Amino acid sequence: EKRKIKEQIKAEKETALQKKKTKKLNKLTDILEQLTKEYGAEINADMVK
Amino acid sequence: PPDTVLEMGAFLHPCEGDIVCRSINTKIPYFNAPIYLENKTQVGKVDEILGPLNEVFFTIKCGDGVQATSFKEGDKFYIAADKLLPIERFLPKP
Amino acid sequence: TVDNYEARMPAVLPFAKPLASKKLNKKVLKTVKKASKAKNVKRGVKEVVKALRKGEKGLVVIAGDISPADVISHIPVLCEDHSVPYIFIPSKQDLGAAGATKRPTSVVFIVPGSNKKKDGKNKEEEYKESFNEVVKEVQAL
Amino acid sequence: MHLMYTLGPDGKRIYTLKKVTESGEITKSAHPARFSPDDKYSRQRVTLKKRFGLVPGQ
Amino acid sequence: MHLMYTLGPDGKRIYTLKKVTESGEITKSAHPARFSPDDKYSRQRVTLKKRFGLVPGQ
Amino acid sequence: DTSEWPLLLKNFDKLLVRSGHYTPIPAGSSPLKRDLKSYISSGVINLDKPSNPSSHEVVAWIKRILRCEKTGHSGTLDPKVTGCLIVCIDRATRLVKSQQGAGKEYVCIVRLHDALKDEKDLGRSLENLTGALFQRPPLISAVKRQLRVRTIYESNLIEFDNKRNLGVFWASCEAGTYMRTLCVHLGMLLGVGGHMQELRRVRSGALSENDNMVTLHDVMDAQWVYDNTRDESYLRSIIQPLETLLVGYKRIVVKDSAVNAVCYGAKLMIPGLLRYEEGIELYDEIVLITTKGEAIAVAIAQMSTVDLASCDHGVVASVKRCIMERDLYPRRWGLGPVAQKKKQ
RNA sequence: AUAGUCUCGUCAACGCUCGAGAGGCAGAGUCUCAAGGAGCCUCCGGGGGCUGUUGCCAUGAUAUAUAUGGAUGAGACAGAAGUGGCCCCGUUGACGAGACUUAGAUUAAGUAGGCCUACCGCAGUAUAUUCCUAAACACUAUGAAAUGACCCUAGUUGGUCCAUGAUCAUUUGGGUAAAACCAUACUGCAGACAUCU
Repeated sequence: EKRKIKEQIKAEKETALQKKKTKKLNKLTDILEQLTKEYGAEINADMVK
Repeated sequence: PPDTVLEMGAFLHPCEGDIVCRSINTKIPYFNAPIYLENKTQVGKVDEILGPLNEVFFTIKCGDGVQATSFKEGDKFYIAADKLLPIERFLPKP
Repeated sequence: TVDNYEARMPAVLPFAKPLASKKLNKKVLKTVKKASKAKNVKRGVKEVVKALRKGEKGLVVIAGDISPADVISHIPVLCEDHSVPYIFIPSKQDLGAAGATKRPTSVVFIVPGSNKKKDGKNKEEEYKESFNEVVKEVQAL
Repeated sequence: MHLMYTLGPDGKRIYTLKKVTESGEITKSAHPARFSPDDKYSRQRVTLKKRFGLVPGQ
Repeated sequence: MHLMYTLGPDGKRIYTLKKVTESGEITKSAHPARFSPDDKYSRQRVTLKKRFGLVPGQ
Repeated sequence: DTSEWPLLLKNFDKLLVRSGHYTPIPAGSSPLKRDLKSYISSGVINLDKPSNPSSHEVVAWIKRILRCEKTGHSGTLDPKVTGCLIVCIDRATRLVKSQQGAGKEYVCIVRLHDALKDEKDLGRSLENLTGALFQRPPLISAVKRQLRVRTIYESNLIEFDNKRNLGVFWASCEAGTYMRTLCVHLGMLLGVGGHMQELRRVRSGALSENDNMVTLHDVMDAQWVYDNTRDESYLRSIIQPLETLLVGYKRIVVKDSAVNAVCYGAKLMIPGLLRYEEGIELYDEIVLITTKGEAIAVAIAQMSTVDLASCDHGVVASVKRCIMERDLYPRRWGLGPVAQKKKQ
């Protein structure tokens, strides 16, 4: 039973981290697309970092 | 006992001192093939093969000290790999 | 107006057996309405098939005027697989009306004890005798 | 759905928007049933249609 | 023997386990009489069936 | 008007006509108009076999009663079965297996070793045993006991008494199917156990119990009547021609001048073809009949319908097995126009 | 050599719903949505109407949202996961690759050798025989039947068989254990395009 509970907790943590990473990725690519549209050219990776 | 045994049947009900199993294996067993557990211990041998093609049943001839009433539903019964033969043999050839 | 029992008989599918008599149809519709008040009901092919697959026990009521017939043509043998009694009624509009929905439904699965609330338990206790006599009359067929 | 049909004397389809025709015959839904390739109820359908002779070629 | 039969409207046999049907008709045994190759009573059987026209040739 | 015509001549106007005109030869006879020796030597008995003797003993009894040169059967050797048994006499033995694809029918009583908790389950179990089935022949059967697949086409539970523990059911099955194994399997699926109490064959191939079934007393009484009275009517009544075994076969009518050549082993050609079935396919098994309705041979079709209708010459059929004797019809080959033209 | 067909992967041209995603379909898990509630008026605690073309959910689709639909469903998680579950245009020409052919469509009784043989078609025979003996199945002979006989941890009234012969004893005597086809050998009959008017 303890092993099953540990597996469920690990799965919940993994899917929460997946949701957070996808949210950050889509927000960053949206603001990057807006900045590229305003700038009119390609953006350097240093600005993204 | 063989090193590799495959799950053959699932318990259905006892019948006249024999164990009836619905086949959970795609292949057909040999006649008098020994029937095992996960512990590789023999409970008996295949007595009869019956049923339609979609739903095959087999009854196990129980050995000494093996009672059909001792087993419950959901128990799995195991067979050796070489004791299975393909179902295409019994069908007529094209 | 004309009752849906006599109205929907030409539309009844050939495999709709056993078909309820008019008194039996009225009793089944009343029991379905009481179960819907108890919220002890599964409506539609998806819910009924899922409840049958999980192992729920009760009574299955299937409409007869279903076109196309492949919507419900797997339900009766599936009920026989899980040892659940079933009966056919000719009207799906009456089945939907008794099943507490505005639009018609194809199949209704009365599952007693499917509500977690205590009020649902009390309603289950009050429709229990009607459910029992309906199930006995269906199995007597 | 809205498309309904009946069968004529020749056996061909007559398309109507009416649930009940003027002659009083109840119409049928023209569109076929929903299909999934992972359907697992061929045995049930075949058994039920075989109880009543509804299998084609039977 | 248990297998009994009665005659339907079409003339074919209806098989049953009952001595008397629900309509009240007495059922007949479906199995034939016991035969012995050393039976010596063909003359008696033929004469009695000719007296009542029960011979198939007659 | 052709529906009342007997045996293979039934509905002969439905046959497509290749040649409408021929000149008859006063040779042979109708199957029902044969002399008694030829009638018995080409005879088939649909017998109501009793329970106690086996089928081999019954066939030997019929051979001894009718003083045949041989008799035969192709029935399953389950003991205690009553009902339809097809006994072929002399030449008709070669058609002992002409109706194997037709199958058989049984009415069977199953005895259950215990009372079922649910009655309807028995019927459900029977519905589970309908279809292609895994069966092994019982110990009593002379066939080697290996696992085979046998098809039960349709079954129906007639009655069931749970207090008497007896269930009567009707089954239609492929040839080679054992009902003893079916009853044992029914008991195994029910779990109470069961076996076959009584068995009755109601149909064997084309012939059924309603198709002029007689008893062994009928055979012995008819032989006695013919021996002491010289009356053939009862013996002709109980004995059927072998053409009864050839119903359901596609028929080709052969000209009289082309009959005996087929009896000598010749292929049938287009000039000898007179009438034929709709839908004859290449390599089908067919029966060659005369204008009198007597069967010449079982043959294999070498042409299809278009070739049968529109080809001027060529092989129509090849003899698989000859029923008719040689020289019953005159030898008329070599007299046709094309053959005489090439000889000249 | 030439030419054709089949299986394929690229380019060009011309059309189309303009073709690879933050896509769709199928399937799995969780959650939401079905007038199941509330009020009023009648009838005999329940039944019938009214609020109610109301409410709940989804939908902007070439679009009326005062609309269209709702379990023979829709929506969110999900712009996710997964695809070793599938799907995402058509015609013509050219090029390249692998193959199969390069074909004029025969035969109104066959094939191969030295007039004759052998194979081929059909129909038969044989596939161990005699004597003694063991067993099985069924019958038959003699005696035994209504307080009939047999089986079961065994009866608030068990079950099965039974003059349509059960179940017992002696042996009274005979019967059955096939047929069809394959393979081998042998024997015989024919080589037949089917006129008859």
